[PDB]
Amino acid sequence: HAAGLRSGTRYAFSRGFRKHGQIPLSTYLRTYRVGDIVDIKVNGAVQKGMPHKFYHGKTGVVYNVTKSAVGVIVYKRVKHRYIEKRINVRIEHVKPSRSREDFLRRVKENAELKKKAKAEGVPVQLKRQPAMPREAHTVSIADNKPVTLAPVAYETTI
Amino acid sequence: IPPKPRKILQLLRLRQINNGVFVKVTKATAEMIKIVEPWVAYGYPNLKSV
Amino acid sequence: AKSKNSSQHNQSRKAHRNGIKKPKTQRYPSLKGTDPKFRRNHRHALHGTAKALKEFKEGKRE
Amino acid sequence: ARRPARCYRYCKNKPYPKSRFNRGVPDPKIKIYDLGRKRATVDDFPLCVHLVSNEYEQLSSEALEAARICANKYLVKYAGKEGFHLRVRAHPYHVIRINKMQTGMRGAFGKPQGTVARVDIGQILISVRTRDSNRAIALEALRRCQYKFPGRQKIIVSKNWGFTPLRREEYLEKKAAGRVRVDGAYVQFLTNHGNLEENMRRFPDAFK
Amino acid sequence: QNPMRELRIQKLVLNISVGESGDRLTRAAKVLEQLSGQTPVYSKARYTVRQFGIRRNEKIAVHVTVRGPKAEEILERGLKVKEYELRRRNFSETGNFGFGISEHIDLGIKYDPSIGIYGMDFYCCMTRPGERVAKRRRCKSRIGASHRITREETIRWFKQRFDGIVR
Amino acid sequence: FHKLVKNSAYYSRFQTKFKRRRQGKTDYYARKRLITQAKNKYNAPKYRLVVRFTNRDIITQMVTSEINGDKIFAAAYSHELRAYGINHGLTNWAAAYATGLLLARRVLAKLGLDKTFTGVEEPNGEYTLTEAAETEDGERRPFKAILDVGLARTSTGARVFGVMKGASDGGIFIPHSENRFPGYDIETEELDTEVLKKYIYGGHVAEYMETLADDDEERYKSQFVKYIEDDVEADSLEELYAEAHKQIRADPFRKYVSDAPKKSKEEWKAESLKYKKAKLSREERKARVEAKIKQLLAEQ
RNA sequence: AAAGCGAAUGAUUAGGGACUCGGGGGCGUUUAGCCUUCAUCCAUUCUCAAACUUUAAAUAUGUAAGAAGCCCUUGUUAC
RNA sequence: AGGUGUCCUAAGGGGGGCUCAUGGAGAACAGAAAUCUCCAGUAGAACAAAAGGGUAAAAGUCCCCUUGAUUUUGAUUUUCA
RNA sequence: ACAUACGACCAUACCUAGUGGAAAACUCGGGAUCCCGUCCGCUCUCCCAUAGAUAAGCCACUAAGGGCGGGGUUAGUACUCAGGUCGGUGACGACUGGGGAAUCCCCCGUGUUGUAUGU
Ligand SMILES: [Mg+2]
Ligand SMILES: [Mg+2]
Ligand SMILES: [Mg+2]
Ligand SMILES: [Mg+2]
Ligand SMILES: [Mg+2]
Ligand SMILES: [Mg+2]
Ligand SMILES: [Mg+2]
Ligand SMILES: [Mg+2]
Ligand SMILES: [Mg+2]
Ligand SMILES: [Mg+2]
Ligand SMILES: [Mg+2]
Ligand SMILES: [Mg+2]
Ligand SMILES: [Mg+2]
Ligand SMILES: [Mg+2]
Ligand SMILES: [Mg+2]
Ligand SMILES: [Mg+2]
Ligand SMILES: [Mg+2]
Ligand SMILES: [Mg+2]
Repeated sequence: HAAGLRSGTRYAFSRGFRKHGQIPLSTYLRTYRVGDIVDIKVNGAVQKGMPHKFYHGKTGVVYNVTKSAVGVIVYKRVKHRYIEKRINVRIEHVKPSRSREDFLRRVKENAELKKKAKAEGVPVQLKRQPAMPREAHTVSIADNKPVTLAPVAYETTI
Repeated sequence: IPPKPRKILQLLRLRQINNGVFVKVTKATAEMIKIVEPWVAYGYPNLKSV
Repeated sequence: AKSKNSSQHNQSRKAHRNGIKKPKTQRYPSLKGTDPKFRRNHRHALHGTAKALKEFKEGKRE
Repeated sequence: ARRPARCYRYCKNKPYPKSRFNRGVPDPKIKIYDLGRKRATVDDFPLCVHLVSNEYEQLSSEALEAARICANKYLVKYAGKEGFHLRVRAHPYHVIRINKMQTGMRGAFGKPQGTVARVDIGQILISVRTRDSNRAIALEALRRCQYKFPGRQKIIVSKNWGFTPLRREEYLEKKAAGRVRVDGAYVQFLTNHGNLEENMRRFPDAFK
Repeated sequence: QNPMRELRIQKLVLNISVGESGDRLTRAAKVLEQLSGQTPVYSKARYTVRQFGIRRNEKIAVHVTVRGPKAEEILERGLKVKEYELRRRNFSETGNFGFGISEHIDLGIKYDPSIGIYGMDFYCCMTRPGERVAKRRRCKSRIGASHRITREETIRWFKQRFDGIVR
Repeated sequence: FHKLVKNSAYYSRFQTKFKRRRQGKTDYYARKRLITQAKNKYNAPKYRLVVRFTNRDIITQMVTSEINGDKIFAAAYSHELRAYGINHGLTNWAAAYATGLLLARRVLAKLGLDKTFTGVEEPNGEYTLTEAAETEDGERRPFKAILDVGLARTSTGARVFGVMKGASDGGIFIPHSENRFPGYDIETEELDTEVLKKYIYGGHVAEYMETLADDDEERYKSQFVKYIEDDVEADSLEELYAEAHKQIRADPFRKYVSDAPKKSKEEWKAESLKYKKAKLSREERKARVEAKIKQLLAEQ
């Protein structure tokens, strides 16, 4: 048996059905800054700057920006500890991450909520709550007569 | 006991048999209780019980 | 004689015994592996910023 | 010859079909799956009966061939050589190996011994389509042929028309509506989604 | 009515497949050069030609194509030998046609034993104006189904323009 | 007999190419390298002087690439040389040079660097590139753009390089060599410059006019009928193009109005809508299906 | 995992519709004469894959949920 | 089920023009297969070598020019302590 | 709204067949001195914008079109996580607390949009 660099990447590194050929150029048109959070997804058509198969499907933080690639910090679990790994990835294997979009939209929503609450004199709720049990309510059967169901007898269908 | 139910029971503070706790029903707590269902009996207390 | 070849049976429990240590993050990360041109410029940018901050207390008054 | 079928009754591994990795596989014992008047039209044989597995097990090609021979002989002698159509619907694609006894368990991967059909609960093993007057003959033929199989099998009279996937009533109404055309020993159905002229010339009675 | 659908001769490609390289192939190239007024080109062998003991990459044929009035007159001289008589098999379903002469000396060329005697194959490719749509580099595209030539149309054009007979 | 290749399975598994590539308009291999900016330069725009040729026009654009589509910084056309005096040969090398100069001046005026970076005022065939300019703030590097030839071939003496030379003389720094200008001799690796000046001022067209008038007067009249009608002589082409360059530099925003009918945007929208054919509805298609069924049945 | 093969690759059971011939063999010979037996093609059909797949779960897995944050203004640099 | 101890001045680097396997029609010798022409042709070809990915104005093929198969020392990735 | 150039998504855009197309644009088009390249000005390159035509490209519409896309149905089915001193000789199955597919089949649709210059 073998332990080469791209062992077991038959499907992960492959391009999807009817997804071959030309690479969209918005990938190259994107810009990245140090501290940005990016998702790593290996493009099989770009053999330069390929990250190892472990980092495929991982999310990290950009720590270095270069001509055609970014340095990403990932944390890899080995034995009983976490190791900080730094990988140089070409842009084609890097996608900006929505892993923080909810928080980044909540921070500004909370800012406007705070200023509006201060203006209006009544505090509002800034922190999200988990789904709560449903409240009491009344269901009218007017024009919604219940339909009585019974278990069906067994019969063969072949 | 498997480690995930063990951790959930530790977080619910049910570390010993015949231990009991009050829990406010939310989605977050209900999912944990559902996971540790094979180890707990739970229900809706009345004023006398409380 | 023959024996067992390999096993990962107890490794997860051994790892979790004292926790999985994740190195704590710091406010200022190391500039190791950063683009050397950027590092060379950043050195002098920091030099000038410190000089301007000292002149601000000494009379520059920005 | 071969090991008793007890040794290969239960599917304890992944399928092992004959292929470019598995060469040297002997031919299956069963080679004929259709018997009787297999050229008969759909309307000729409305009644259908299935011998169906009730277990998840492996059926040998030798057992399939023996059951086919028994059922075919009974049907030919009683319902006539032109009064039925019998289809064996289990195909032995899985290759079972033997480690013929360097020595001991060293290098124990075996050479191909034979072929076997993996069947599920509710999987149809044999089907017979015939006239409604041959119901008892078909039932008895299937019951006799089931003695050649391991495990439990059930004889179920299909509610469909022959080998078509349509019940008797819906098949009859679809045929009356001109929506069914006769192919060789089978039928084709109008779809109302093709070229209009082609559909009209293929199903003329459906547009009257 | 046909505004811009008049059939024109796109080109006339004529070739001699000698089957072997050497002096005879060079002489075939020479006769083709003096016929066309242009230097021809040689065709390699793509596979193991057991017919004449060839394996690969050996000159076995020479050919040249002509366009315009020179092509028209050369093809007319070829159908002089063929007596304007062609079989219906000679017309392709696309709209082109062709024919072979067993010896070239019955054309407007004087016999010379130094170069020998060669037959050759003429093939006329027809077109309508606007075929550049399928051959230009930028915005290359197909031609419409109604604008392509039909075997019957080519036969009729041949009959009308050359007064020829098709059997 | 004949296995049908283009069946339902073939259609289902067919992967279409990019729409622009199917249209045969964009070379995405070249585009990637043309528009991709170094990541450590962030949002610094990469400016493309894109040049395209139609049967009757020359299109020159200063373009930047954004994530959701390109942005036209400035555009110049061979249409607009009529406002500066050129009325014939709008797709020749002289017109290409003139429209490149017009686009260069337009871009410099738009971005406020026209007083500086004048380029060369009097063109010549010398191979030069716009250098940095001195000012009260010190040295300032010229505005930079790179040529985008599309699918056109970059052979020696091409009008794409004509437009590039025009813009370079206008004052935009375009990195380029000289081994593709007309008059460059590949065998000696030298630029004549005088052939280049001739091509810049359209002298090749004038010499063609003279040769045609001397040899074949009928073909000369047929080819240059509009030149005869406007009594534009071969010798006047050089001064006409020089005056066009002077006027282009004097007023890069001169407005040209064409002879085509002119309406408002709303008027054009209404007129175009008048000729728009509407799609059939589902019920209309169903009714047509029933009508066709009945007609075909009545036929047989 | 499941699912699929009137979807690619590969395996596989049966008949139909025609082709004109595509191979062979004939009947009343350059007669596209009239037949036949296969082959091809076509729209259907029974059954499959650890080293097949258009699809595609459950379990499990990466990241985030602020003060080292957010907003405004303007200082440094040799990039 | 298989592969490796090699092989390549190009089968490395850059640029450009072209589009392959195959099928259907056609053209003297010429036919099942030699060359020529057109039309279809999602890659069913090719890319040194196993297999799997990847590639169509290319990563294939032909042509032109070359030696980034160069100098210096670090950083990082996999196997991993 | 229509056209062109440069695009974004990359078939709702592809493929086949038929019909129609104001204005302008685009196109086919004409010539081969010069620049340039071919066996051949076929392609590429240059020159003309006169003439001819929307025949083709292009655009639009049509087709119980193939394909594609969306939805339903398949189906709470297949499958699967956790549970029992559950059933069954077994193969395997049912139940409890959860998650939950994919064909065939049916219905609908056949591009959206940015910048700039124009009609
Ligand atoms: Mg030992
Ligand atoms: Mg040991
Ligand atoms: Mg300790
Ligand atoms: Mg025994
Ligand atoms: Mg290029
Ligand atoms: Mg499976
Ligand atoms: Mg299949
Ligand atoms: Mg298959
Ligand atoms: Mg599998
Ligand atoms: Mg998932
Ligand atoms: Mg998750
Ligand atoms: Mg081995
Ligand atoms: Mg290579
Ligand atoms: Mg090379
Ligand atoms: Mg190369
Ligand atoms: Mg190339
Ligand atoms: Mg491939
Ligand atoms: Mg050099």
